[PDB]
Amino acid sequence: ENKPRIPVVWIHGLECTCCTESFIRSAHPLAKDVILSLISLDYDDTLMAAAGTQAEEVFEDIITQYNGKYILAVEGNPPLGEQGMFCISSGRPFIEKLKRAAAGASAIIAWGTCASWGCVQAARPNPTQATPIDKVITDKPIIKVPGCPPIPDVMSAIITYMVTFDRLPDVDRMGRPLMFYGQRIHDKCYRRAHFDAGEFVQSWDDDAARKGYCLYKMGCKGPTTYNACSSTRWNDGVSFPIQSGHGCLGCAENGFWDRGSFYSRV
Amino acid sequence: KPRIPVVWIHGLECTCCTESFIRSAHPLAKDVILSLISLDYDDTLMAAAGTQAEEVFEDIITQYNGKYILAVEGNPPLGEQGMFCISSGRPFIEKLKRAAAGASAIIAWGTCASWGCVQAARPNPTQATPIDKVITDKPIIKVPGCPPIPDVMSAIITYMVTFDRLPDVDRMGRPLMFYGQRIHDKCYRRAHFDAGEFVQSWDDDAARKGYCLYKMGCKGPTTYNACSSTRWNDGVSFPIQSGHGCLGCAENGFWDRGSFYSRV
Amino acid sequence: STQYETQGYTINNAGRRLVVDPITRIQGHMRCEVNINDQNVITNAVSCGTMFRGLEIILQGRDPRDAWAFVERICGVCTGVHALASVYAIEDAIGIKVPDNANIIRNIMLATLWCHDHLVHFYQLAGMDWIDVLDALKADPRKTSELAQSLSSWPKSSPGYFFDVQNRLKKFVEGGQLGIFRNGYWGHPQYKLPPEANLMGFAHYLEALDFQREIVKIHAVFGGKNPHPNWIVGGMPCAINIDESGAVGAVNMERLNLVQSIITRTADFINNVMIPDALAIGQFNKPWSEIGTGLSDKCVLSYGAFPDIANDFGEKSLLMPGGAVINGDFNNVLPVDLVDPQQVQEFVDHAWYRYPNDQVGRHPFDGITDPWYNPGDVKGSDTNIQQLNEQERYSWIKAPRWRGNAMEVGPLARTLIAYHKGDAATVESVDRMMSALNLPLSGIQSTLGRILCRAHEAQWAAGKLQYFFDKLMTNLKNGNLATASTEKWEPATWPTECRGVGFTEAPRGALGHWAAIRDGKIDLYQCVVPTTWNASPRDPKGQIGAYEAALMNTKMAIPEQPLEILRTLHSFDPCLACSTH
Amino acid sequence: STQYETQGYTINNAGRRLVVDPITRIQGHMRCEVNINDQNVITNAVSCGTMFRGLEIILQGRDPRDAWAFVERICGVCTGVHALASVYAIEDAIGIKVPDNANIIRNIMLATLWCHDHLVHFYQLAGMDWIDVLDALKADPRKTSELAQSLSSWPKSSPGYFFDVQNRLKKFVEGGQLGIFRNGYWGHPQYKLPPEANLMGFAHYLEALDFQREIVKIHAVFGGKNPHPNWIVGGMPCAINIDESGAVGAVNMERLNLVQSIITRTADFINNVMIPDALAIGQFNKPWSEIGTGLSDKCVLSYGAFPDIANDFGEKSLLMPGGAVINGDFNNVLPVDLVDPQQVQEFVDHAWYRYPNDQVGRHPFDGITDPWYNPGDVKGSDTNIQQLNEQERYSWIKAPRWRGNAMEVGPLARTLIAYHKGDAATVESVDRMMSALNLPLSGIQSTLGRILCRAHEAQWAAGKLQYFFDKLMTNLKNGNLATASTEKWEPATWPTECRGVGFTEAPRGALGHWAAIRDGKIDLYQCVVPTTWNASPRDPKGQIGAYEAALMNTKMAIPEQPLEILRTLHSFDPCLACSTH
Ligand code: SF4
Ligand code: SF4
Ligand code: SF3
Ligand code: SF3
Ligand code: F3S
Ligand code: F3S
Ligand SMILES: [Cl-]
Ligand SMILES: [Cl-]
Ligand SMILES: [Li+]
Ligand SMILES: [Li+]
Ligand SMILES: [Mg+2]
Ligand SMILES: [Mg+2]
Repeated sequence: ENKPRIPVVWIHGLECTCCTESFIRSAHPLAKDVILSLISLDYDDTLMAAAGTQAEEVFEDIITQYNGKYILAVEGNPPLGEQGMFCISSGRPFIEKLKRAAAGASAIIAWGTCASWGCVQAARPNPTQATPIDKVITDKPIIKVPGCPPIPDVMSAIITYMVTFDRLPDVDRMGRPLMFYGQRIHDKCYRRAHFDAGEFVQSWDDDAARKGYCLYKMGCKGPTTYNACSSTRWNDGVSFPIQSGHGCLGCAENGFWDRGSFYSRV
Repeated sequence: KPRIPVVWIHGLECTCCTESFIRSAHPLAKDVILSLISLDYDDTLMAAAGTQAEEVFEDIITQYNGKYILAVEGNPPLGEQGMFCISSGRPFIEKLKRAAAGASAIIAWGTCASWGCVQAARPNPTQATPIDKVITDKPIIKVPGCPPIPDVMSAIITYMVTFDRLPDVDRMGRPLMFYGQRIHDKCYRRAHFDAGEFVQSWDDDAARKGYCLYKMGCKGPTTYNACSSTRWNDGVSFPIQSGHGCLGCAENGFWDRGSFYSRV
Repeated sequence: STQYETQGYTINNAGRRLVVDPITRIQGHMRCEVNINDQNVITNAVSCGTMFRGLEIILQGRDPRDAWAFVERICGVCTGVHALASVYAIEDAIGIKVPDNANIIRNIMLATLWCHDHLVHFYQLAGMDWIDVLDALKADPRKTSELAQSLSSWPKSSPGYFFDVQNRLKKFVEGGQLGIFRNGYWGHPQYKLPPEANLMGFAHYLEALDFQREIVKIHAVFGGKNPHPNWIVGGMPCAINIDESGAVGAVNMERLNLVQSIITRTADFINNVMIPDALAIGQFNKPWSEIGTGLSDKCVLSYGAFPDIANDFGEKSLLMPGGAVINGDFNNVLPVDLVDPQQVQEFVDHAWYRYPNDQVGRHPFDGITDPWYNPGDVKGSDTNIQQLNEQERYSWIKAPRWRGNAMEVGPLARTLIAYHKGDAATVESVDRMMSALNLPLSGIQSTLGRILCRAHEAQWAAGKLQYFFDKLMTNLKNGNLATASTEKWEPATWPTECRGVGFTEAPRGALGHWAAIRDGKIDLYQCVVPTTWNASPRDPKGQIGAYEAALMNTKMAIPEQPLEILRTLHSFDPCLACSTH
Repeated sequence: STQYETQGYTINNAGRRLVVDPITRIQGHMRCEVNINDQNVITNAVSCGTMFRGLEIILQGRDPRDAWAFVERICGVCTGVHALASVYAIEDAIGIKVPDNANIIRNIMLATLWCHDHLVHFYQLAGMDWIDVLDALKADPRKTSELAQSLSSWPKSSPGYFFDVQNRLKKFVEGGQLGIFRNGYWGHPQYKLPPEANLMGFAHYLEALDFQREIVKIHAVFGGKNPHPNWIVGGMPCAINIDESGAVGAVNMERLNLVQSIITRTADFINNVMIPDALAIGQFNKPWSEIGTGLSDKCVLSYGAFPDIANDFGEKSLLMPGGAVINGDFNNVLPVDLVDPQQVQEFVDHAWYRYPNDQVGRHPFDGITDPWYNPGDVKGSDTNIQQLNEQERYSWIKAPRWRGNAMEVGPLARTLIAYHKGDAATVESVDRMMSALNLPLSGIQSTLGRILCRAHEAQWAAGKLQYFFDKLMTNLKNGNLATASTEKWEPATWPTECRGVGFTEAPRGALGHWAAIRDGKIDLYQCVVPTTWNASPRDPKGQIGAYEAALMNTKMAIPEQPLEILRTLHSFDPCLACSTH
């Protein structure tokens, strides 16, 4: 029996593509297997063969035929400045494409800090008036998957959960999946022994740094940041920011760019 | 470019240390054997048996006298004239002493070779004895754990080959690189320990959130190893990450330091 | 010299005596001696376990909750199986029922071990008995590619790949540091593969050495580490959390995704590398379908394994069937009862132990492990043995028997039991394999058959991994997350005196642990392990065990180069630390 | 409507106007328009960046030490390159010298990125322009295996493998959800691969999709994560400890072993999969050695990259050479100076920005980023662009020029510069490549050549990874562990007013960041990025940029199905978020 897969439409606003790139790093399931076997990735400007009018035809055909049945994945965000024309798709403001795609979606995944909160383009002074998706689309379920970008295997785990269990992840008060965003970095950080002992890196490459001491005094934002980096880790479990000697920037949290210097203590 | 000769012998042991070695992710054990060392004797892998294997052992330790590394897995029993472990019809301890006499240095793999491990737990029926109590005139690097972490074993080998020296050790002969800190000094559940957030019974709500395993008997606070940092099996897990407290398996005498489920 | 008859054999210790000590490419320490006649045919065989540690003694006085961790260290090759048997035994004694997901996860642990242990055996332990590694240097890489591609869809088959492997080997040997290949049996007339098959097989040896490390990542997820994962009495410690806060501290969707990725890769490797290599060994070594039969046409034993109904160890639950055949009576498979004192018994009249009466067997609940090194009238010295005296005590391995019968255990035994009980999957797999080789069913009762059955079982277990994983996921979809029963964790909740049996099928055969608990502590802990059965010494009737029987009647081409002895012994995957514990 | 001449082209906007919006299989947002004549030949081409975020504005007032993290988010595809340019710029302004190991690690980070970004471009972005995925369904798997084995030693070439890949695609297509393949250009007459080459290439697309994830593990070790690793002003934060207590908390022997394992695998994949596929695309598409030349036979630019002597950005240090060629004068490579106000300048007369005088160019230290969306009459409205007005402002991309010349940057530009400077490795690699294809050297100056050079560079970078890793190990063996300089970490140690330039060669070409610091804060931060050069709009003289020039004079078989436009644009690896920042 050839059995259909859930339709997924992935659109891009203002963004750097870190979230797409993170997705394709998935170790398990491989992104290849996600696309071939788990979902039907029916629109994606980064990967699709069709361009221009051919891509417009794909977009129209899928959202029409599968109206009410597709998941909309959004990377990046819409700018409100210059009548929306800081991000132009098919000659018109990206926001129009966002709204059209959202209207037919059963649910929306806001990938990354961009779609969730605003990310770097929304940092002071927000020249384009970049705005997160939930301030524009207000009548749809939106699952926020923040981080700059989110962890690859968290992205693929969320997708597999939604397909396998046929439901949206349970979320916190801000719409983040509890499974990966319920605890802080600092609640699962392997340098906590050092924190609790007052054993800190004081300058880069000092003796403390060479023993893996706590990065609090170097500005680590782990104490205020919810994500899975200290437990699931990155890139098939190889590392995470703190393990490789840099404090957490706070990249999964709303407004992290403007919450002081990265090297100022929490 | 000849590779350094290595002779790997087995006393009383379960082969967990050999098995750990072959789990190495980087370098692959295949690449260690083909390109980094010359694994010249090893009962678990070698083609030759019986008299052919004895010929290989004799040839290697003679030709490379003073130049080969001896790896020891397991330990010698002193009971029954040593005939609780017999090799070529003779006590294993004779093979150990002969191999040790020609070695430039000795690696005591695992808790067996380092300390005694399970066979030496009370009441030690065979009088199993760690190798540093038998061989007293050679450098011995202890690499404890039951077994040690695969990529720790291969990292120590690569260090010795690349840097052409023995790793610096603590006063017990363990490589500082991997054994200088405790499990509990790098444990990702320390936030919970500090907060008094503990698993109280298996699979309770605390367990389902990854709380600290201290009250379940974790011996991480007294155990030196790299499990909480390097992790096991290409970094996939370690005991505590998968919900069981550390047993203390890298420490001398850990079998007899009370129940695994008694608090440290 | 003397001669006697047992089990259809004439055991005759006249003639030249051959000794193989150490036996390599096994776990632990073994010595084998044989006598051969003027036809260079074995007329006597002597299996000797040359190590002992005494776990049964060490476990006395321990907390039953701790026992699994101690007995897991019986063996790091069959790592996990003794922990499983132990938790089973303690749960049976106390009266604990584990949740379904714990049982499923334990079955995953077991099936993972079968896949790993059988794969590594085939390549790293037995492979060099069949593949002439040095002969691979003579192969044509393009003909090697053609051969490989005729046998399998496996991708890794280019001429350039085989040339690269061959060049790696040429470079390895050209400095004269032959390593594990030094002083091998290369060129022995019993090596029958053409050069291209030797090069294909050697490439696969290397692929298996690399790939095996991946399989055990399943053990790392659920059990923390491999070797020697962790377990608990009451289930497993790997609490699950899929959709709630703190799932980062538990077995979550990402962890389960990792497990699924390993399962698929494991099945792929076994089905497309190991299985065609096993059949190819069969195709080029058909005479070995008539060598090494031993007890496998007389007496075979399985306890059964992989309970699919949690806490139900009966026939309707066990996915790997149990039963016994004796006297070649394969039309009447007999049920096994591990509590019946007349069924499993161990003898020590030919082993280095004391009993009050060494002319009788003791069931493990009455077991005694009182070591006594007494080799009697050896050739040589008691500290430099030239010949063991097989008329006296000659091993650290006890002699188990089932109703007084000497039995073979392991993959061939299990396959025969399951076949004759009518297990459809087993019947189909066996029938297809033997049809492919144009061999009768009886060809499986042999050294070659042991290897074919092991390959069949690796494929079976890789399929079962997916089945078990799917069952776990079904439970999670239904909101059934439990992994531990803790009502009886505390010793105050236990019977003051109780006893139990834990049993399973380890990769090498039928495993049992018999435990007695009194006043919160282990009073008795007796193990009977598969290699204890197979490597057994004789009993008071002179009956021989599976290894001795399988060696009987074997032709040797070159007595000084004991390749035929190695082939047959390695076909059982001997685990000597297991056998003696 | 109008016609004018520039750079040897006749720019004529008569005839049918074609719009391609969105351009897919690029990063970010682009619109392209062309005019074609009655022979379906492009006589006008218009490159428009359709996004802007304003990082140069956002960076004002930030701590210079934080800048790298912000600007790294210019792009997640060329992830890391902007962080590198930023720490270089801030160190140049302040006067900071980093330790050797920090420089070596930064070179490893850059070489890793080159390998990754080039490999993914070849398969995931450009591949479907050349490989007809649907035509792979017609292939004979045996002929596919034969083809693959004729081209490479890569192991994964069995007929069964190609059949398995083909069958999976067949069932995917039968299911009717074509996904990323829906509504593509399959069957276009410019697809020239035979079916077997399409199947080989599709198999490799999937292998590259899988393998690319591994490459970035090197970024994870040294930089914590990928995408978007971490860096510091003063070196790198990944402190090293090989042989002391606490090495578990640092870059230790195990971590370095992981890195080495990735390097070897990366080189193997690129050398044995990507390189032979690039040469096969060349063999079957030789006419594309004469299409899409653009500026590549006239004006090319490199800044240079990979300083091998720490803190020395001169010609004797940089392993990737810098230089400029103009007027087709390849015999005289000219020196580049990024501080000289007469060299790099940006124009905005055709872009959506305000300058005090839009008829002149501004060097980045005098740069201004004052956005002004002003499209004029676009035959629709400000929010409905039907036809860009290329006579006025038509892009979010500024127009960089070098001494007023329009330049191409990127792999082909660098290869030409290095070749003509006499770099022996480049001369040998290029001559041997063009020989294999039986093409003149001039055939490299083309769309096909851009793709060939990219593959060459991936091979180069994989070799350099090993070189740099060995250099790091040499230092560690000598006890030289330092990874950061912190003398001038604190703002009180900085000049009150200072400025600097950070430059490198990103995968797509010449990258510069120009930064001015005042009173401890960023006063100005101007970026000129490779796709800013290549995708540039026109200047006051009407000179066209690299994309527009490359598209000029191109024949289209089917105007409505713009494969030829896609082929040429994709050959530059457009990064539109980079271009606009
Ligand atoms: S390094 Fe950061 S997250 Fe970890 S313990 Fe220190 S402050 Fe907390
Ligand atoms: S789980 Fe063990 S090692 Fe970790 S914090 Fe708790 S007591 Fe320490
Ligand atoms: Fe992840 S597209 Fe990259 S900038 Fe921060 S999430 Fe956005
Ligand atoms: Fe590791 S052979 Fe296994 S028992 Fe504890 S180390 Fe020994
Ligand atoms: S910077 Fe981001 S990637 Fe994780 S460790 Fe901190 S949330
Ligand atoms: S039991 Fe052993 S494996 Fe590590 S976590 Fe504890 S030292
Ligand atoms: Cl934000
Ligand atoms: Cl010990
Ligand atoms: Li400098
Ligand atoms: Li169409
Ligand atoms: Mg026993
Ligand atoms: Mg700029």
